[PDB]
Amino acid sequence: MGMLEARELLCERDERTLFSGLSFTLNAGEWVQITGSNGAGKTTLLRLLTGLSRPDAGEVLWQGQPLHQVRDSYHQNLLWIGHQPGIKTRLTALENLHFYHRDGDTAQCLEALAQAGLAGFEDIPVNQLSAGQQRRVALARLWLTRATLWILDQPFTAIDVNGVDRLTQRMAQHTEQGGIVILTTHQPLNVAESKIRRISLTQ
Amino acid sequence: MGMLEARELLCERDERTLFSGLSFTLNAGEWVQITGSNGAGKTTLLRLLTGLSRPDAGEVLWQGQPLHQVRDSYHQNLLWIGHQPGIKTRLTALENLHFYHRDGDTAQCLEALAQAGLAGFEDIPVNQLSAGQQRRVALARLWLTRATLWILDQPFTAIDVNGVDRLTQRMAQHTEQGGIVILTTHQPLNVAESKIRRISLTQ
Amino acid sequence: TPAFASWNEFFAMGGYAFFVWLAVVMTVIPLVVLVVHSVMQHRAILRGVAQQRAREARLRAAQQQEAA
Amino acid sequence: MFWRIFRLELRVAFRHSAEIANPLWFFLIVITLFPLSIGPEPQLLARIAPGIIWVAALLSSLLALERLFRDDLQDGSLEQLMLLPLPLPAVVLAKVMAHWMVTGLPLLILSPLVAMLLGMDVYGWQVMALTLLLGTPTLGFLGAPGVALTVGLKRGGVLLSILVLPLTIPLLIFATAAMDAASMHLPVDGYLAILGALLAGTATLSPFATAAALRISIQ
Amino acid sequence: MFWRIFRLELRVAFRHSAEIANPLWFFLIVITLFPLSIGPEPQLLARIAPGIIWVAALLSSLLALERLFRDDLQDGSLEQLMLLPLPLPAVVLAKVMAHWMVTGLPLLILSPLVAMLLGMDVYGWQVMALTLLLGTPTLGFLGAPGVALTVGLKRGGVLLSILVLPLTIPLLIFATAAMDAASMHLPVDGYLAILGALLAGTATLSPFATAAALRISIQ
Amino acid sequence: KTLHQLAIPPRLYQICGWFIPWLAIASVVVLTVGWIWGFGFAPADYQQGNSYRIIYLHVPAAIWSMGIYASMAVAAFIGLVWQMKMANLAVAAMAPIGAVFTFIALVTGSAWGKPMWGTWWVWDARLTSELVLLFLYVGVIALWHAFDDRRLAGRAAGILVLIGVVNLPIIHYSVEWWNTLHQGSTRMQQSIDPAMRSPLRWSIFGFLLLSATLTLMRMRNLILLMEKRRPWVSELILKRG
Repeated sequence: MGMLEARELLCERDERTLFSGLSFTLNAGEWVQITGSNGAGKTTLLRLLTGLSRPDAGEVLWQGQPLHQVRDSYHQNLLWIGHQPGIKTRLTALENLHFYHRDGDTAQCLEALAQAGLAGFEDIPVNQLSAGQQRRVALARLWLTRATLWILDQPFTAIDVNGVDRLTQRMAQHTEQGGIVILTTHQPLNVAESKIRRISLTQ
Repeated sequence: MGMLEARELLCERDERTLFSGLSFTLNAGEWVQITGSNGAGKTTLLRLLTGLSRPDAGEVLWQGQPLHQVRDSYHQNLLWIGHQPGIKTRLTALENLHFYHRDGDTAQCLEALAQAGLAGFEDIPVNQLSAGQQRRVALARLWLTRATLWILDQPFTAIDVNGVDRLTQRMAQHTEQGGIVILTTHQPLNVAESKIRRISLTQ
Repeated sequence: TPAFASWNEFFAMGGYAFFVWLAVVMTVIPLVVLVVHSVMQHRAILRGVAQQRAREARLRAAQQQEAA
Repeated sequence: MFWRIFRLELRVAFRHSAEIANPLWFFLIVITLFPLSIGPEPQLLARIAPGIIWVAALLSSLLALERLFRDDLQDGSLEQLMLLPLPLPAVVLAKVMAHWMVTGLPLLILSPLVAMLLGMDVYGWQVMALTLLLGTPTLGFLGAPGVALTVGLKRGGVLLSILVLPLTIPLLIFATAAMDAASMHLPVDGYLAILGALLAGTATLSPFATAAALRISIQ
Repeated sequence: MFWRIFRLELRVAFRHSAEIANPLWFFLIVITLFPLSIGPEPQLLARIAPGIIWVAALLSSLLALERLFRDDLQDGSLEQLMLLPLPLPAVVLAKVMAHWMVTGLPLLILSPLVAMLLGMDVYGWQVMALTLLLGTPTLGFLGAPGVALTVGLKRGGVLLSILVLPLTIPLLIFATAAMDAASMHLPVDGYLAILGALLAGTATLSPFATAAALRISIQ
Repeated sequence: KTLHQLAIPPRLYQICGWFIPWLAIASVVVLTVGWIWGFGFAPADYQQGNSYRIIYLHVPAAIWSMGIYASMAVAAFIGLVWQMKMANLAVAAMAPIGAVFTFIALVTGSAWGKPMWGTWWVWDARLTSELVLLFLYVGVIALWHAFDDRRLAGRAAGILVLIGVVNLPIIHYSVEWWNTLHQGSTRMQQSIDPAMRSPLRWSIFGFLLLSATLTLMRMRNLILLMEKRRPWVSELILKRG
């Protein structure tokens, strides 16, 4: 049995059925990429898989227990990035990363920021940085987390090609071990087609 | 003489330096892309060329006259689309376009919105729309304006696959008849190197 | 010539002395604490620049280690 | 385009109504608040309510003042409103005028109702309403540079009130003295002329420097 | 991580070394602001001190109450607070308890000086502190749900503002009557007891309601 | 000439370090002789008595509070005219000195009003004006310590100081309307004897010198804080070692 599965999900926003009855089971160590065609509907589905949005019909299931019951263990194994970074603008990058778990000592600190591409910009305020860097500080969480499941909503937006390559290289190691990630980008991604499994929305 | 001229823009700021000594000139009908090393500095450069932020040293020229005096003629021949969407979230999309000049009658209405791929979603509120098509609103602004100078900061951000080809042709048809466009992007363009100029942020 | 002949009545001015000396002590305290604060902040920022020099001294040491 | 900016600001202020209801009910709760707590002795109310109404309007408008430039930065509207083919002080004047007619104007409409709860006469209502008319544009003009200085900062709290209220004290002094004297059936035309000169001074000075402060803050 | 949420809210509130003074000075702005209009006579001020300090405290709390639930929506940090491995009522309890650091205890520090400025007596200062220590947290806990509902999907016209301000009626009417009855020497324990009972009730019932309110707000 | 080369920050540091110690010695000796000749070797006024000597510790600092605000305007106007970015740091240098002088003026004025008023604080004239000046100093301090960046903070502080010095005569004339109407007060400010007034002028001179010393050395502290990584501070700390 897979870790995360989706059963007869239905979404409706203002007389438009965005998606209806989509169901998919995700096995451990997989690189599912939702394709989509419209701007919104991929974002709502990625949001609803994480449990922000209660499904109108159907349910999303995690080791056989639904998301309204097993929350305290579901939130302990998830990493989410959205269109907005989710960070605090006034604080420094170091404190914004230190809010979340671990960081702290150098075994989990100052290389997570460095491998993202942010050497020499650790102490500068986030407001005084690029929007690409304002999302890079959010993408730097991947190197220190202990979450098995990652759902990222447009990760490669205004990050340079070196950052994209280093990101996907980090994603490969999480793919080899037991870990499920769902990402959605408009840009094509430069890895072999056989490893990525396409779960496209249908109507 | 060139339409847009630069002279020794020094923008060393905030206990560091960004660039030094650029004096690039643009005559009528060119295409230019600012080179990409980091997330920003290019954005600061574009804000210096449009006149929002004052230079530390050096100056820019529009038709041989400094920009602190020719504000009216410069403001009558420019539009700005940056990282910010530039639209009001509360209002609907049609009147968001209608605030800018003309629109109104159908000779400038519903095809400025239709040709950017946002057909069928005119009277919907912006808050129930994706951020990509929120940016496509500001991209749809391009079809109904007659400004000779375009300064675009990240147009190809959260934009669908068809939107790139839809946008590039329109910027070309702006480009022949003396339309100067100053572009910043991270996505590659399906455009030959010869017709596009490259002005680089030297170190 | 002095208006106050006795040294003791310089401390007791007709029963109004305590409020005058309260004015004196609340005159002395803020100016002295301002001067000590500013001198201490000057010395602290000089020491911070010294420790900053220590840290890129270690950075150039690490660069020499990388070069060698 | 001046009236076009005026129309857009009125439309975007009227499209929502959650944040315009807070200052009006703040005014109402202060006016309902003080007489019940103080007591029903009539010798006190006729002299204390001149301060009460004006400071209630003052604190209501300082609660209202945060909407004027804060939301436009995250929407990118300021970066285009500085780019229009019109000088920035005219646009600032249009936006502050719309801000007055969205929250300062209904105080005059509510004035016949607020006169009922705390006594007064018809002459007191007329003087108080006309002084509100001459006073609230003055308050908006004096409060514009504080908001303009506090655009780029995240802070939407006590700092704006700290910057505004010491600048706003003379209006409160003159208005309270004027309508307190008007309660004594004495002519108050000179204080009204002083308030008018204050409005003329604010209209001359404030939007000319609010544009400069807004240019400083965004950069 | 409960205390870590506490410390992060304190760190986003206070930024530099000497920055705590502004919530302290804004209260003095209001406390001087009322006699600028009302008058200098030292008996009427002793009469009207409860309305003074309670309107000032309500203004400070309502001014600083926005950052609880409004700012974190746009930056998106509220969502990853919602998905932090800790129950949401504990999270909103931490956030409102961090909000109490901004308004309540600076008020408790500055209570002797504004008591001295408003006359009163030592018993007035004692009951003043004993009712402020019980009135500020219930004010924050009662102001939280209306702010929680107003963050929801942006279509609501006028009705949501009734949930936030007009709930302060029993709290403030009970507090001001107690503080006025403390002016003439009388037993006042029976009102402090019901204020403490209201504090305990709202502290028990507020975070669990605001968790469902935040669940409803973002869908 | 030398005014053009005055704006280079290492040269400004060097001339400031030249000026500080002699200025401080002159300030402390003039303030010492002023306080000695004020508190001793002088009689008291007939009516209030020995409390009258507080007119020393109240008078110059208070007026120099006003004075330093004027000086801040003299900075701030320049900081808007030619965009001399060095002039904006003087506003932050002079602001908390003015705040401390206004606080000490308010404390002395409140403490000296006891023998007639009874209550520690009575809402009389000149004290509302000092409180408003203290509030303006609080606003300038908050606006300086509010920005994350320093140059924007300095220019916004200059704008705020310009607005304050524009609006200040209106406040100073409108508060006086509380002194004609709404009862009256006694001549507490400068009810002086004409024969013995030189210690007060020497006290005026003494604070002036002390205010200059504190504002110069704080301007030095800010010019160290501003130019953090530029190599002239590096040469300074190398000369230290």
